[PDB]
Amino acid sequence: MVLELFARHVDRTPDAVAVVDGDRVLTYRQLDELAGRLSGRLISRGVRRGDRVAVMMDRSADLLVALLAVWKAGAAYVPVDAAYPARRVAFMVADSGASLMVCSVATRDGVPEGIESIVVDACDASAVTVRPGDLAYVMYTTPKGVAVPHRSLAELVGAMEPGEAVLMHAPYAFDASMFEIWVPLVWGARVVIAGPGPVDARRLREAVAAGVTRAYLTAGSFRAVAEESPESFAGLREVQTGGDLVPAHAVERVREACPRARIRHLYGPTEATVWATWHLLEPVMGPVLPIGRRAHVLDESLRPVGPGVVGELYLSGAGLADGYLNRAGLTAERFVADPSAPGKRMYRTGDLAQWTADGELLFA
Amino acid sequence: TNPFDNEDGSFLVLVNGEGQHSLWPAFAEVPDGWTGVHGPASRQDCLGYVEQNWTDLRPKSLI
Repeated sequence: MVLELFARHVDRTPDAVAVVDGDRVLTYRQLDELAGRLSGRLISRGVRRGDRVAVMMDRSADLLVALLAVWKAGAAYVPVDAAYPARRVAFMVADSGASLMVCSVATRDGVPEGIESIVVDACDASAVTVRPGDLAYVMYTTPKGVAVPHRSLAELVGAMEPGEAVLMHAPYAFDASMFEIWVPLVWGARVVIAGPGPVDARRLREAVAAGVTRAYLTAGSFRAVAEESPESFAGLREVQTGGDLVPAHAVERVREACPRARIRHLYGPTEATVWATWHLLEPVMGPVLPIGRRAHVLDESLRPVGPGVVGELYLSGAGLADGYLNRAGLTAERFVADPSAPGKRMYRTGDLAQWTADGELLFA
Repeated sequence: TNPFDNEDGSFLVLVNGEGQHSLWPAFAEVPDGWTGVHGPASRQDCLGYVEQNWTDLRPKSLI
């Protein structure tokens, strides 16, 4: 549970940096207090457990405050991107069923008509009880609202040292960026948010010099640096790409420059989330997916395929979302029953995979 | 094509203990912990039954 882990690091290291967003720098204590105050405001304006709050903010530093505040009220967070047209924004607020929208002064213009608005920019104490099944998020792909339980988010976060730093592009409504911002905070590390624009080799070299040990990068920037200077990746223990799986050539270039670096790609969508690590394949480097302690590769008859055969990937685990809001039929065809696990579901990725002779799960 | 996508297929509607519904191919064995609720029928008919009867997507264990 992100809130419970975050609270620990607020106790042990309150004065440690949590967010570095341009000019704005927030300690663990500051981020907690700002969220607590905004949480109280949400409770006053009528936010109750299980309610859904739409949030549309430019800056990441603000984004984190709103998030924790929503969770402190017991509510669920609906990320809205200021860029979306009002048709999108109005629909997402309608589908989610959000009564109130949290915004900044810059984004206040986007608030659809008939939505109560709170502006973060412009004391009562609550004590709420939450359970892992409660929703933490509603993430939209007409767009489909994916209901993400707190437990699913917990699996993804469930390793970094305190004071370690992760360089991340600005969080986006995209599934990748939205969950990543948590990972540093559960470990006591600090999010360092990249200035807008492609990450360049020098910015990467500058960031690692500042103490960044991990980087979450767009597929485009990774390929650019991989061509420009594979050596710039040196110093990073883990480099992670989001979006389209990067060409294998780029990954092999970066590996020759930095043999120690671990390259991963977050292929999964919000419904089922998968973290994949590039490894040298037996034939080369290829994406490898952890089986865990689960994944199935199944044929058209839903019977498990043999080793070396390609089949559709079904994912079963705690990370699976509850379903698509207001789309019961779609949830039923996508979140099918899992034969291996009683009373459980497996989510069809629509992605091909195959088993290696070693038993490692391989993307295709 | 995915079994759950095929329109020429006969399908079943399954429900687990949490009230969650799943389409299921008629040739497949029903997994343990899942119970059938709507006889062998077309893909659309089953989807209709789900849209009608699975009203609350929340797991039942959370009230």
